Order: sequence, then structure tokens, then C-alpha cells
Amino acid sequence: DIQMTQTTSSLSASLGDRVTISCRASQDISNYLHWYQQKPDGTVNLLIFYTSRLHSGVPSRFSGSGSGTDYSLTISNLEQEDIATYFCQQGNTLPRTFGGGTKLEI
Amino acid sequence: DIQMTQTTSSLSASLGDRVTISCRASQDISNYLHWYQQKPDGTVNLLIFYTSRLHSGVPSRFSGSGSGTDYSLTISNLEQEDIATYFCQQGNTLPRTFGGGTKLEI
Amino acid sequence: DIQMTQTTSSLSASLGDRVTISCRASQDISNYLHWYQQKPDGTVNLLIFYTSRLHSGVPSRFSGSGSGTDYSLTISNLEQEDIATYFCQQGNTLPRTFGGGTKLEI
Amino acid sequence: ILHYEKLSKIGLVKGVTRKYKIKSNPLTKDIVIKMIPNVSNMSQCTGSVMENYKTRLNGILTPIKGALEIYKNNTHDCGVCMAGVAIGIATAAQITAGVALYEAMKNADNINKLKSSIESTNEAVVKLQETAEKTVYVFTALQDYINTNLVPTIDKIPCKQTELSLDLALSKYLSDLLFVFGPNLQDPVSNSMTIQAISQAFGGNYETLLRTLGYATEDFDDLLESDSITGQIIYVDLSSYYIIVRVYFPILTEIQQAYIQELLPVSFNNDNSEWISIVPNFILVRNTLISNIEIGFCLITKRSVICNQDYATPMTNNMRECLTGSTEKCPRELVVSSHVPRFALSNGVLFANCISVTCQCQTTGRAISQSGEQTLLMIDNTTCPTAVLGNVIISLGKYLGSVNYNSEGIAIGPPVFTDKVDISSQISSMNQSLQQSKDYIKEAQRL
Amino acid sequence: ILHYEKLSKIGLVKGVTRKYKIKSNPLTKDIVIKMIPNVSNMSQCTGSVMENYKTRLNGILTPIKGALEIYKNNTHDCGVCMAGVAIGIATAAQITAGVALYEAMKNADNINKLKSSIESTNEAVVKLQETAEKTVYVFTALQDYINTNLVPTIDKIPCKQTELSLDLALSKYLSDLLFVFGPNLQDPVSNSMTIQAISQAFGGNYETLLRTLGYATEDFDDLLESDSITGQIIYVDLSSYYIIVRVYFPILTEIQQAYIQELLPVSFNNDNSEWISIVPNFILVRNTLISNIEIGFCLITKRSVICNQDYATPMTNNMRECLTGSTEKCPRELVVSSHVPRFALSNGVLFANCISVTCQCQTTGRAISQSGEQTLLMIDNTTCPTAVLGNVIISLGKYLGSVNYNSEGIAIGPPVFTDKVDISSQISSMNQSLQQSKDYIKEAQRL
Amino acid sequence: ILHYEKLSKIGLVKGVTRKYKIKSNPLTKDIVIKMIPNVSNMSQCTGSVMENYKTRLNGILTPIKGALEIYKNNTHDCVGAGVCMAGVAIGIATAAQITAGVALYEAMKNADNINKLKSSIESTNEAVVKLQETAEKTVYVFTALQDYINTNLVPTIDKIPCKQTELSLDLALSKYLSDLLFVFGPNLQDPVSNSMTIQAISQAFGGNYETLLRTLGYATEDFDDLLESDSITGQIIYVDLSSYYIIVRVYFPILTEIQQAYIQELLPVSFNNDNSEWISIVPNFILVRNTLISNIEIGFCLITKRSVICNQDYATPMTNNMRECLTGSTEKCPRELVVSSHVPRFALSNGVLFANCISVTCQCQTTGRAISQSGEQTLLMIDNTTCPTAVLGNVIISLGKYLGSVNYNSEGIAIGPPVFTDKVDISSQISSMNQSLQQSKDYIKEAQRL
Amino acid sequence: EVQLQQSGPELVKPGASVKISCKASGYSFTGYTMNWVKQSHGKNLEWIGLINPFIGGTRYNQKFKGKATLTVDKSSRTAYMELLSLTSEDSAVYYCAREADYDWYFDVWGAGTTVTVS
Amino acid sequence: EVQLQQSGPELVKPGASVKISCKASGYSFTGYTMNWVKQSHGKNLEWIGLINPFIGGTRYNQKFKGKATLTVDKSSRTAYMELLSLTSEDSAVYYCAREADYDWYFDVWGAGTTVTVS
Amino acid sequence: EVQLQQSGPELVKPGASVKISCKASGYSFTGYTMNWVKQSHGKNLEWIGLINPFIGGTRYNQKFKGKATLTVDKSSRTAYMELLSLTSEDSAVYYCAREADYDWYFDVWGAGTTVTVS
Ligand SMILES: *[C@@H]1O[C@H](CO)[C@@H](O)[C@H](O)[C@H]1NC(C)=O
Ligand SMILES: *[C@@H]1O[C@H](CO)[C@@H](O)[C@H](O)[C@H]1NC(C)=O
Repeated sequence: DIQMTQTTSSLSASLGDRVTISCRASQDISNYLHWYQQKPDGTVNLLIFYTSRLHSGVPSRFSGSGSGTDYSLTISNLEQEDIATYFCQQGNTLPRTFGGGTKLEI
Repeated sequence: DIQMTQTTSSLSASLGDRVTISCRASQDISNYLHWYQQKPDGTVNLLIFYTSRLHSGVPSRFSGSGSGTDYSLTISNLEQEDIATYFCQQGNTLPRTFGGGTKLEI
Repeated sequence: DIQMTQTTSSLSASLGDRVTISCRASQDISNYLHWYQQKPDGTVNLLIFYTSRLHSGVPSRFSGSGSGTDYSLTISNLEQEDIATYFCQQGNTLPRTFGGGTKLEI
Repeated sequence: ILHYEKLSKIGLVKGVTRKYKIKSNPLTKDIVIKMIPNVSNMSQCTGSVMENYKTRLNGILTPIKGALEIYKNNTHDCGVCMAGVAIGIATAAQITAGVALYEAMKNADNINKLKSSIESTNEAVVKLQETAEKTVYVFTALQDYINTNLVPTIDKIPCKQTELSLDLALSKYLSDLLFVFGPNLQDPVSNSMTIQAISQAFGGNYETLLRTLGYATEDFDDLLESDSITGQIIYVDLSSYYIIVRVYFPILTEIQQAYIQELLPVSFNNDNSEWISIVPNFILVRNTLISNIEIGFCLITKRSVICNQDYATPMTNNMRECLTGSTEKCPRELVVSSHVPRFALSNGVLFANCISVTCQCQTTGRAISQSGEQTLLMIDNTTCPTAVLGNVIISLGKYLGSVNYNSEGIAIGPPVFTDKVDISSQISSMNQSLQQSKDYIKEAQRL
Repeated sequence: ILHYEKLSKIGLVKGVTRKYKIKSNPLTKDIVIKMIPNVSNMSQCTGSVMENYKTRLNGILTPIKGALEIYKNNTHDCGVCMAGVAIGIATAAQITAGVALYEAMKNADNINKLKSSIESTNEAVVKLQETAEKTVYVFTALQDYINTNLVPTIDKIPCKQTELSLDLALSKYLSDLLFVFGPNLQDPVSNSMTIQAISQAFGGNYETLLRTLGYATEDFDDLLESDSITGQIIYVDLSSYYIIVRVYFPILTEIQQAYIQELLPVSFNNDNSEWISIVPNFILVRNTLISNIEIGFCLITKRSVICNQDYATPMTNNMRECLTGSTEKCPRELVVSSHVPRFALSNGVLFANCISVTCQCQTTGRAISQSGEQTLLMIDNTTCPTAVLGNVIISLGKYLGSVNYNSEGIAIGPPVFTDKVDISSQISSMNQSLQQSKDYIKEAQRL
Repeated sequence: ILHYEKLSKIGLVKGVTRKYKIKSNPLTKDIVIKMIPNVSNMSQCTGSVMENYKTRLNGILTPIKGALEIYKNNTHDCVGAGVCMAGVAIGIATAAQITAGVALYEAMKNADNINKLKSSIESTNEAVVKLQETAEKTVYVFTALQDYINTNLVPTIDKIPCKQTELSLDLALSKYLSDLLFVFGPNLQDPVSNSMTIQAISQAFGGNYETLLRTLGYATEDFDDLLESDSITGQIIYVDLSSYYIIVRVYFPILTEIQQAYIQELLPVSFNNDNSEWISIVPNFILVRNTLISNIEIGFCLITKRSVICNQDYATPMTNNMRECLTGSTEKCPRELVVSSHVPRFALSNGVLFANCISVTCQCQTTGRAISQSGEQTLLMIDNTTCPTAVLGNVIISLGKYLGSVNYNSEGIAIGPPVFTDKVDISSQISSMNQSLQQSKDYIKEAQRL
Repeated sequence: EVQLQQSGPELVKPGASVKISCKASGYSFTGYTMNWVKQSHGKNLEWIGLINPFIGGTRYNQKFKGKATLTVDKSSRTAYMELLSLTSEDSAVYYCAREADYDWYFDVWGAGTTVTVS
Repeated sequence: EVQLQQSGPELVKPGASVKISCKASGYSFTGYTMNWVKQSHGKNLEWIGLINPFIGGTRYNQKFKGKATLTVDKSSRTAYMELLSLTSEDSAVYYCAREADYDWYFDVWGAGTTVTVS
Repeated sequence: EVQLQQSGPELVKPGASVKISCKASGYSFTGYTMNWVKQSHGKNLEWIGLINPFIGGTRYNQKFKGKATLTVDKSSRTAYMELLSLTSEDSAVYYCAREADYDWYFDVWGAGTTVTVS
């Protein structure tokens, strides 16, 4: 029912720089957005839930913000282990839907 | 308690004419008036109930009207079998009361 | 909690005179004041309850009045057996408290 | 054929006798109820609350129309014919209600001709008149508050506050409506809904609805408080948001050769303790038959019992034998509490448990004593007229009956317990004893 | 003398102990309530609504005065004397209430001297003062709404709307009144009506009445919520439409050598299933006697139980044997649902059914196992200082009792069922078995 | 495996089949509720009613905070991670209270951010306000009596003497206080729970829960089903005694269907045995789950036309004899006598009618002939094989075809024993049975002696 | 066809009593309420009372409260009216009528029974 | 006539315990509430406590909560007050009183009992 | 540590059916809800459904309502998903995930199982 669109699929960045990823929605979801990271080997981890809260064990390098129908994730001074795929998920209405995904590269 | 008065007791009419019979009440009865016909042999039939509704099998020659405390019954182009007695009855408050009756003749 | 104070402890009067005894309270008690009399031999009797009502068998010589926080008891043309001690008691809030007492003499 | 003399010694004292009345033969009327007010005179800054209110109301109103359409489709003329295959599952009351709905549908066709006039009303109570022989009454849910409060103040305050006030009033009205017209209403076809529940669409003012229609009778309050005035929904408009209701007004009739008897219980003395008897307090005698009655569903007055339905219940044989004179078949219960009635007055005669309460005669100044072999004491004025039981002085009449009342004894029944857990415990104990007896008697079967 | 150690193995864990207190010794006040407002300020457009309102109110008010007149006519000074023959049928409570009515009738004579001043008031709350000794308070039902809304808007809207608003308000007030002051009030003589019900004649605002009367105490809410503040009607005026009410305000006293014990139920494992024990949850111990209590009529606080009446109930002998340590007489019921309590905490000691729940020790990281011959498990800090259940970590204390708690067994009672239809079925089956046994006994008698 | 054919001859006719579903997995929000209005613009002659109102409200609000502090004191984190609790300092508790304490500890994390806007909370003068600290966090404030003051009292402050406005304000405050004590008074013994519904909580706002739910942004297809089954709950997490407001957390669940389970209902019809009417006493709702038959207390659930919605499982055990009766042994089913004149006498199922035509008028429309029942039959089954149309009083009904045995009307059954279901009759029956047992044992003693 | 059949004419000595019967056919007897009507020599009609055979309830006019007694017999579907202590003014014509369902009007009437006292 | 009879004077050694009894006649014993009052030197009066024998309830003054114990006996219609751990200041006069039904006033008083501790 | 273990890859002939298992360790099995997720070529993620083992409830996506069946086994703490009537487009990767307590997010994921159809 609710569609998630990530307008950028691939993004290039250098070591020590700041990267921003965006996620749009077709309806107001009332801050029910979560972010996930997929490694090249196929493992999935949770980074941010409820648009601003860090999961346990996650480094303070990541941050999240946004409201209404526009949300963003920000990573500062990225290391070598931050090369992965990033997904945004909404949790306001059944069924649950995921975003397209955005890939980072050096 | 509530009194029914029919002023005219006998009425003269010719074949094919228009006849009107009036019934009067001492109180408001909220359209709860019914009309009955008594034949010379002694049989009683219902004609009009709830001031405007025709009983099943009754010819469309009869009609009824009125409101408040004044009501009337109209018969058109009367035939030979319309020579009878006519009564008005109220059904608003116990005990039920009847009218005096009016007789038709040629 | 509520304190009852009778300022005058001893009063002098003559036969046939009018005597008045006052009683004060630190809070509003809403006319819940009673008066008691103690004889020299040690017996206690009730005279006035609810600030204006005569107990059964009491002579009409006694009267009571007052409101708010000030109340008074009045005895007219007092005679020989009126030499006793007088107490005022409140009945509005637990615990019940008594007054100091006032002694009459000829 | 109750034996009152033997029952009085057990502790049951006869009281008042009443009649039995049931409703029948109603009169019918019909009304239109609107569920949306008119805001034409404040329309400059009503905001966008009316669209949301309409969207919310449509979802509530849809299932009722969906449920009515099932009976609307499958009924036609032939008397009245119904297609049983297309309905499938039904009860008798539902079928009768469907027949009534088909009969009532005739006048709704005449009423629906005035939709344009219904839309244009801007008053709380309106009378619409097409011809002199047919008139209809229109009631609007929230028009009075808007006309009295919001409109005169439209220029003294910023109207965002007026928008908020209107939204709050609409939300409060919906919250009141949802208790009655929500998913709790599963069967709208039936005609058992009371006028009090129906009046929630008008804010709970059923007095205005009843008095405007012209109903007037001496049994108005008796019919109102016994739940005998009912209504039925016959038409719902989804594009105009109004409903059409039919109202029934019955009369009361008296059941012949029937009455209801009441008994007053008084604790009595046995062994060295107090007891109270366990017998139904209201008994129905019809012709020559004795039975129970569930009086919790009926209204009790000082001379009659008014019900909307017959509530007779069967009675066991042992209880009937107890009521006809066999006092050895009547159970009793122990008293542990300190609050219990201890005396009663009947026809000027006093029945007292003088062991537990203090008994004295004022005329002679001497106390009245009860022995250890007596259950109760009967006091009348043949011994002494005036009696005192406390702060009350009572003068007594003469007793009609046996002159040797205080010198005759009776038999007493077995003790029982009435608590919920005690029933299960007693059943378990009796079952265990029966199983043990059967297990032993197996050996006698072997022998 | 409850045996707590044996009860804890069945699944009944002891909880909180409370006190028992009942009310007595009330203070009295007298008030006047008017049922008709003053409309002298807006007499330009009132129509004929007031005449209809008066006619409707008279018919409601007449039966109450008729019922009071029976006792008014048969009581005179002589204590006080009552004519037993002229009354006929009565209970003890009615006689006590009639004595109270006669006693209260003294001040109504002084109150009635101010009828002209009563009829001239035009405020919601008024204090009338004749002399400094006596003052009275007058409450008017609908004066505030008229003074605040209708009067200031008398020149901005047409007066027909004002008449309609006044009629609607009066009808709503009558609809609210009829629930309490209608034909349901069969016995107005008694003094058991609460202040909350009486406040309906003022719109349900009993807080204003109690605050204006000057009552103030620490246990105000406890007395209010246990239904201990009551009132009584003593005088009705049919010409000026007002009533006189007396208000009672009691105090609480504590019962000597009495307390109430509470138990918490926990399911246990017997063979392969979960079971619960059917035992009363609240137990009253008075002196040395154990009994039941219907706690649905009383208010429960954190340290006391407050009632307006003693509510003791008898108890069977088998239940008393079960509560004193004979576990073979306590019934049990099977568990079929998936929602049931499975552990409890008492004095820092955990009682758990570890067959149906996951038990493990935080310190050693090892699970805690229950065998098939145990009903429950007791956990304290001598074996597991810190336990984890589900998602909660708990630190435990020490058990004061036998050190061999987990190595001792017990005996179990018989299974039962607690449904009404099941109760009827069990009664039928037991009767049939008993009849068959008696028939075989007769056959053996023949042989 | 219910035997419907044998049950119909007793008077139990099958009806509608429904689904079973329970709620789980909620999502949470939180709100601020104020219990005192702002009277600045009418402050010239407010009198002294505000001080009395504050004094009255403080004594109501104090015990709730006192009860919350017990769990607030003894909960922390032990690093050694989950939530750590001290069992000695609590003493006596149940499982539900412990779970609610864990939930309270979780909500206290977010309560701290809201408690930073205390100055802005006290300055609001509207009924519904949204407060914004940053774009990430929002909060909603509802005030108890602000609309009435803003709409009525303020515009009329100059047209009447304000001694009347003082009385109006005092009456409004007292009327508001009267309604609170039914919910927030001493009846609230255990504030540490999550079972209080949103309807009872909305009493602090005047009973308007629709405004709260629609302002919070909740929207779903099953909103009314969740609302009417008492599935939306709330919990109090913070009380302010100096500023007089509370913080409440609201939960919103979803419905899930239980697999391999259904609920069957039955319709009772009276039947004839020799010369009397009887009704069978069998439960009207039966739960079948994984081929297991059991009871259900349906008074706590919501019944719709397709499903039964509950907030908790309500299964109940059933005796063996009732199961034998329901599986086809009609000799073990009790019955009760009919004395009243109002009772159902016919029913319709799948286009086939079952009727007791001895006690009701029974005739066929097609041929004009009456339909007769003999003295050895309990009921009659009517379908279109005999005749298509039937008349039952004032209704004509057209009928379908019966699927089953063709010799339904030519076969009999066995009947169970009569019973009585009144309250006093249970005690009487127990006493009689005890008496019979005691006499039997007294005789068997002499039998033992011989 | 629905019809009501009444009994024949009656002659009664003064001070005696008499019972009049009315039989129904062509419909369900217990589904309707019965009424009794009296016509005198002045041709005015008077309502006596009604009986409901389903529940067994009766309603009377206050004028005829002690004069008439109404009963039913459901086996033969027959209604009875008994008149007590007849005088010379009791000579009249009596009708049994069937009432409608929702409004107080009569749709089926009987032939009438004449009673004379002398 | 209603009257209350008290017991005689008595002498107590310090540290001992005493009981004082009160007997009633001329009315119904269980229908009224009983009160105890203390008068010391200087003619000041102090309220100790009350007992209700119908329900067996008690109420105490907080000053005398650990000093006095109230007891009733319905068989002989007697009231008892027990004093514990006496010192020299407990020498006083003790009064036994009956209470009115509605308002908190005493209508019947006893003669008084003097207690001396030495 | 909480962890989830999945079964190995599967090659299926068209028209057949398969069952995939998921094992949980490190926590209490009945205290949480399980979800299933599908990833296909193109790296899009799709939600299939959820199961609650405490009460035994299921919820499905309308796209996969007739394709998947979800079950649990509480004795060995295992979850099962069965796929029916496979075609060539069902070749994908499947994940079992554990849901959070109060908001609809997943905190623990499995390794993934690849299913190929040919
Ligand atoms: C066990 O609990 C008791 C009760 O508080 C305490 O006295 C004792 O020190 C505890 N022992 C340990 C080892 O924690
Ligand atoms: C009887 O009804 C059934 C409906 O299920 C229909 O199929 C059949 O044709 C009907 N029989 C007759 C003779 O009308």
C-alpha cells in the first residue's frame, strides 16, 4: 500500500568523508522508520529504529533524522567496513514494505 | 370520555350524485378514525381505516379526508347498493366510542 | 485539635440577678456546642445541646445562643441550687474536647 | 393452598398480594431522525471538519443497510411470501420481524418524497406537511447547541476556537453514539429495542420524542419503566444521513385467576443458635398451580407486577410439599452475621424471636420470656396490648387462628450451605461416599 | 491456625493481611431542594411550557407524599407510640425509619416558616438566615444555565428559539430525574438511599452539596466510595415544588480481634497436566473462628476493608479441614486455556511451576529442573542467589521454614467442574447411580 | 465430530460457524494530560476557588505517586543486559505486576525528554496543543476544561456581575471533580498495570476518547472491533504534584487468527414427549480446536457475523457425559419442562424447517391440507418433497431439499432425565440426595452386621 | 374465507343469566383478539370488552364491569360471554368481532344475536 | 429510670494494672454506645474512648492508645476499662457515660471512681 | 548469545513442494514472534508473514496467502515454512527474523536459505 523510494542506487565516497542517504514515502508514517545494513557476505544488521535511536552495540558514527514523508541517514568519516547496502523500512501499516536499496563504493 | 357527534341523521340523494358525510370529535384524535357500513339486513363492513386507507375489496368509489377534530367521507356517483347506515369510530383512547349514524335514502 | 477557652473562671452574683457565661473556639464548629453542669457533690447533668435545645426535665430558666466561634449561656433570676460549675463541649471533630469551667458564687 | 399457620412457625410471614399484568395490542407511529446539523450560517470558516465527520459516519451507517437489504431482497407479494432458500438460517422472531418490516415499508415510500424539504431544515424540531392527511416530524441531533452558542459568538472571538469547539462537540456526539449503534448491534431486524436506547441518536432526550408525538395515558410511567415501548429501524439514507423509525405503544391486560404472594423471613431459634429458612420469596398461583417467577426482569409496584413477557418457572415436588404443610422438607441455614431481621408485623400481630431481642410489656412492666423448645413467639392483645421492643412502642390487634399457637411444636428440616465453592465441595464429598458404597457392595455382589 | 506450608504446595501463596472496620454514629443536617427554576428575568417569551412542566411534575410528586402520609397519620407522642392495627404489614427496618422520620419532623416546622423567602430565590446556591441560631441552604436545579446562557442572549436571537431551548433543557432534566424518582422508588420511608442517587435532583453534583455543608474529614473518600453517606426525604410541597432532605454522616470503627487473609493461586503439575485449586481467596478470622465473606459489597484498600454492614458467611466442615492441613479434601480443576499465572513471589521467595515455564540460574548459567513427582518448586538464595524468568532478573531472599521443602510429598484431592450445565449433568448422573444402587439393595433385600 | 442428525431430533438445530481471533503485537505512543485550566483572561475576579480546587486535587493525586514510587525505587540495571529487580524490597507480588514494572521502567526512558518542557506545558491556553522541541520529537497536550472557559465565560465577562461567574466556575469545577472519583479514586488500588482501557482513562478529558484517538493519527479497518472488545489499553507512568499533570502511554495491537479452530452455535426448539413441552439444556456455543471439544465463556467476547473477537483465551473444560451426549448418545442429555407461554417452536436451517406442529398450527399451502404429528414423534421436518410452500400463522414460506436420511420422520430416539435449574432447587435436590444416601448407609450397616 | 358464527335468539326471564357463544374458522384462533359490541334500540353502538386468547388477558369497559364475563375455549376455538342479573333494558343485539394487528379497528364481524327479557 | 453504677475506690502500687467496671439498667444494653472520661486535679476533663457493643467496635484517643483497653460483656450488661503501667500522674476520677443516638453529646453519667497510685 | 540457524539449499523440480526450518537458541522460544522474508534477483525485499507461538496465531500477506504455510514445533524450538506449487520465479533467498517487543522492527536475522527451481 505504502511505497518506499530511494532515488539513488549507487554513491561514491572517499575515506573520512560524510555521506547522506535519503528515503521518501508516499504517505505520512509518523516517525515509524527503521534502517538496515547488508554486508557483501549476506548478513543483515539493524542500525537505527524509530528514526533516531541507536541499536545496542552500534557505533555513534551513524545518525538519523527526518519527519513527515522525508527521512535521512548520515554517516561521518566512514571507514573501510562501512561499504555495504542500506535499506529503509516503514512500520505504520500492514503489510510491511522495504525500500529499494543504496550501494556505497570507494 | 371522547364524544362522537354526527349532526345529520338522514340525507336524500339521487342516482349518480356526490354525497359527503361529516364526523366531529370533542378532542384531537391524531387521524385515528375509521368508517363502517351497516346493511338493512344487519351485516357490518369496514370501509376506511386511518382516515385515508381503503380496505381490501372495497371499490375506489369511496374516499376519506379530514384532520384535527373534523373528518369527512365522500361517495361518488352512488349506485343502488349504497343505501345503508354509516358510522364513524375513534381509536385513540380507551374506551372505544362510536358515532350516532347517518342514513341515506333515494 | 480544637481548643475551647472560657476566659472567666469565677463569677459573683446575687439572688434574682441575670448571669451570662461565654465560650470561645479556635475554629468554626457549626453550632455543635453542648453545656454541662457539675454539682458540688460530684454529679454531672446535661442542660443545652445543639446550642439552643432544652433537655427533658430542665427548667426554662436557662437559655443558650451564639454562632460562628462565639457562644453564650444565660441564666435568669438564679436561685440557691444554681451554684455549680459549667462546662462547654464541642462535637464537630474527633477527638472531643471540653472547656476549662466557670464557677459561680454568691 | 398454602398453609400459613405452619409456615409462620418456620419463620415465613405472609405479606401483600398483588396482580399480574402483561402488554399487548400496540399503536404505531413513525419519525425521521437526522444525524448531521446545518452549518449554513457559520460556513465562512467551518474548516474541513464536516468532510471528516461524513467519512466517519458513513462507515458506521453502512453495515446496518447491508443487513437490512438481505430481507429487503427476498420479500414480495403472492399475503406475504418469503424465499426460505435465499435466507438460509433464521429464527421465528427474526421472521416475524421481517414480516413487520415489509408491512411498515409502505409509508416510507410516501415519506421519501420529501427529501429536499428534509435537507433544508434548520431547527431542532420541525413538522413537515405535504397534505392535511399526512404529516411527519423531523428531529435534528445537534442543531440547538449550534443555534444558541456558536452562532451568536461568531464575531467576538477568533474562529479557530469555533472550529475546535465544533470538532469537539461532534467527537463527543460520536463517542456517545458508538455505545449503541456500533458493532454491538448485530440483529437490527428485530423489534425488541427500547426507546431509551434509540433516543441516543437524539442525545438521550426521549421525553421530547414521546411528548411531541401526542401520546398521553395514565400508565405512561409504568409502561416506560417496564421496557414495553419499543422501536424498529426501517430505512437508512447513506447520501443524506437520516433514518426512519417506527414506534409502538401497547396497553396492559390483566391475567385472570392468577396472583402473586410475598413472604417475609424472620430468623428463629433452634438448639442454641439462630437459623433462617431458604424458600422463594415470591410465589405465583395460577388457576390451581403453584410456580416460581423470575421477578428481577419485572417491575414491582404496590398493587401489581408489570412484565413485558410471561416469566413462569417450574418448581420441584419437595418444595411444593414443604409449601403445602410438610415442614420437615424445608432446608435451613445458620446465621453468623450480626445483622438480620428478628421480628415482623402482620395484621396487627407481632412475630418475634424474643430470645435474641429484648421483649417487654409496658402495661404490666414485665419481660416476656421464651423457652428453649420454642422457635418463635406470637404476640397479640389478648395477653397485653402494648409492647416495647426498643425505642418503639406498639399497640397490637387480635390474632385469628388457633388459641393454642404457643403450645404446639413442629418438625425441622436439614441444614444446607449456599456458597458457590461449598456446592462443589458437597458434590465431591457425596460422589466419594457413593463410590465407596458401590465399591463395598461389589463384595456383597460377589458373596 | 492456617497451615501455610502445606497450602503452598497446593498452590495457595499467602499475601497481604488487612483490618476490618464498620461505620456508626452519624451527624445530621437538613437541606431544601427546589425542582423548578425562576424565569422572571425573561418573561417576554416563555410560552406555555411552564404549565406543562408543572402538570408533569405534579403527577410524579404525588405518590411519594401519599406514601409518607401513611406513617405521618399513625404516629404520636405518648418514647413514641405507633398504631399497629392501622399499619398492618411492616418490617423492622420500616418501623425504625418511621421512628427516625417522626424525630426529624421537629425542625421541618421551623424550616417551613420561610416559604415566601424560598419561593423568591433566584440563585443556584442561597443561604437563608432567619435568626443567628438557625440557617438553611437552598439549591435550585436549573438556575445557573438560565442565568448564564438564556438571559444574556435574549435580544440577539428570535424568542421562539429561546422557548425551544428552554423546553429541551426541561425535558432533558426530567429524563434524568425519572431513573431515580420514578416508580422504582417503592419504599421512600427507609433511610438506605445514598447521597449519589439523591444528587440526581441537582444534576448529579453531590460534591457541591457536601462541600457547602461544611463536612471535612480525613476519610471522606473512603466513606464516599463505600456507600456509607445516606439521606432521607421528610417533606414534599406540592404547591411550591420543593423537598426537604436529611443527611447522615457516620464514623468508622475497628472490629476487635478480627482480620482478613488473602491467598494467591498458582497452577501446579500432577501427572501430565496443569491444575488449579478451587479455594476462597479471602478468609475472615474473628476471635478463633474461620468464615467466608462476600467481598463484592465492600471496598478494598491497601491495609483495610471497609463495609457498611457485617457480611460474614458460614463455611462447611470439609473446607475447614482442608484449610487446617488436610490436603486430601481440597478439590482441583483442569487447565485448558493458555493464559494462567505460573509463579509468585512471597517474602523474597519464589514459588514456580518450572515444567510449564523456563527456569535457570543467572550466577551458574544452568537451568533448574523439576521432576515428575513434584507439584511446585521453591527458590531462594541458598541455591540460586539471582534467578532469571522470561525477560526479568530477580534477586532472592531466604526461606524461613523446613530445609527439606523440596524433598517431601503430599496427597491430592478429587477433580471437579464448575459450570452450571456441568453441575446439572453431575446431579443427574449421581441421582441415576443412587437409584440403581437402591434398586439393587431392594433386590438383595428380597433374597 | 458432532452428530447433527441425532441432535436435531432433540431440538438443537445447527446455525452459523465463526472464526476465533486474539490480539497481539502493539505499537505505543505517549501523551500529556493536564487537570487544571488557565484562567488568566478572567483573573480579575476569580475569587478563591482555585486554591480550594488545588487543595482538593492534591489529596487525590498523592496516593498514585506513592504507589508508583515503590517500583520506581527498586528497579535498575545490574551490569554483572536486561532489567534488574530487588525482590526483598518488594516482598509480595504477582507475575502481572512484575511485567508491568518492567514496562514502566522501559517507558521512563522517554518520559525524561517530555519532562524538559515543563515551562511550555504550563503556558498553554487551548484545548488541544502540539508542542515541538525539535523536528524529531512531538508531544500533544489536552486540557480538561479549557473549551468551556474560552467559549462561555470569557465573552460574557462584562454583561453580568462577575459574582455569578464565580459561582458558574465553581459549579463547573465541582461537576468535573464528581466524575473523576469513579475511576481515579480509592477504587484504583493497583496503578501498576496495563489492563486499564482507554474509555476509563478518557474520564480525565471528559469522556472524549474519539478526539484522542483521531488526533494521535491511528487509522485501520478494524478500529471499531478493537475499540468494542476492550483491546486498547493505557498505563500511567508519571505524575506531577506541583504542576498537576500526568503522562500516559497508549498501546495499539493487531488481530491474529487461531489456526485449526472454530466456534459452532445451536438453536433450541421445544419438543413433545407424551403430553408436555420440553427444552434441552446444552451449551449454545462450542469451541472445536485440533479435534478437541470444549466450552467458552462468550460473555467476555465480542460476537460478529463472521468471527468472535477476544483479548484473551477463554477455554473451559467440559465433562465426559456432555461430550458423550454431543457425540450422539442422546440418553445422557438433560431436559426441562415448559410452563411459560412464550417459547420458540420452529426453526429454519438450509431451507428446511423443523417444527413442533402439535403446539402450533401446521398446514400446507399447495394442497390446503393440514400437517399432523403423532404422539410418538418429537418434531417434524418439512422440505419441498412433501409440498413446496407452507403456512405458519401469517407467513408463507417456500422450502428447499433436505440432505440426509430419507426416513427421518419414521425413526425414534431415546430421551434423557428431567432436571430443575432454579437456585433453591439445587439445595433442595442436594439435601434429598444426602438423605437417601444416609438411609442407604444406615441399612447397609445392618447388612454388614449379618 | 374467515367467518364468525353466532348462536340463536334468546328469551330470558328477569333476574336470570345467559351465555352466548361465538365460533371462528378459517384462520389461527390464538393469533387474534376478540371484542364484544352491544347495539340497542336507539341504534347506538357500545363497546363491552376484549379478550386475548394467547396470554389469557381481558379488558373491560367500566360501565359493564360487573355485568359481563368473558372466556375462551381453545380446543373448540369458541368464545363465550356470560351476562348476569338481566333486566328489561338488557334486550339488545350482540356482536363478536375480530381486531386488527396494529390499529384499533375491527375487520371481521359476526351476524349478531338478539336477546329479549320478559 | 436509666442509671449507671460504678465500682468503689482503690489504691494501686506503681507499675501495676487495674480494671474498672460499669453496670447499666433500665434500658436495652446493646442499643447504645459507651464512653469513658477522665478528670484530674484542676478540674480538667479528657476524653479517652468509646465502644459500640452491637458490632463490637472501638475507637481511641491517640494520647491514651497504649494505656487503656476497653471491653464489654453482654451477659451481665457490664463494661470494663483496664489501665496499664500506672505512674503517679494516673491518680484521678474516671467517669462512665452513655451517648445520644445522633449528635455527639452525653445524656446519662455515672457517679465516678477515684484511683490513687502510691 | 541469541542466534538462528537455517537449513541448507534446495533444488526443486517444477510443480513440487518444499519445507524450510529455522532453529533458535539463546532465549525463551515462546516469548517472541517470528517473521519470514523473501529476497529475489534485483535485491528487492518482500514480507511474507508472521507467527505467534504463545497463542498459536498467524498473519499473512495477501500476495502469498495461497503459497506459504507457517507452523511451529515448541518441543524442539523450531519454525517451519512450507511452499506449494513452485514455478521458476520462486528461486530466491529466504530469511527468518525475530520481531521486537513494542515496535515493528526486526533485531535478529538468520543466515538465509537459497531455493532454486529447474
Ligand atoms: C539471602 O537472603 C537473606 C535474607 O535477606 C540474607 O540475610 C542473606 O544474606 C542472603 N544470602 C546471600 C548469600 O545472598
Ligand atoms: C426443492 O428445493 C431444492 C433446493 O435445494 C431444489 O433444488 C429442488 O428442485 C426443489 N424441488 C422441487 C420439487 O421443487
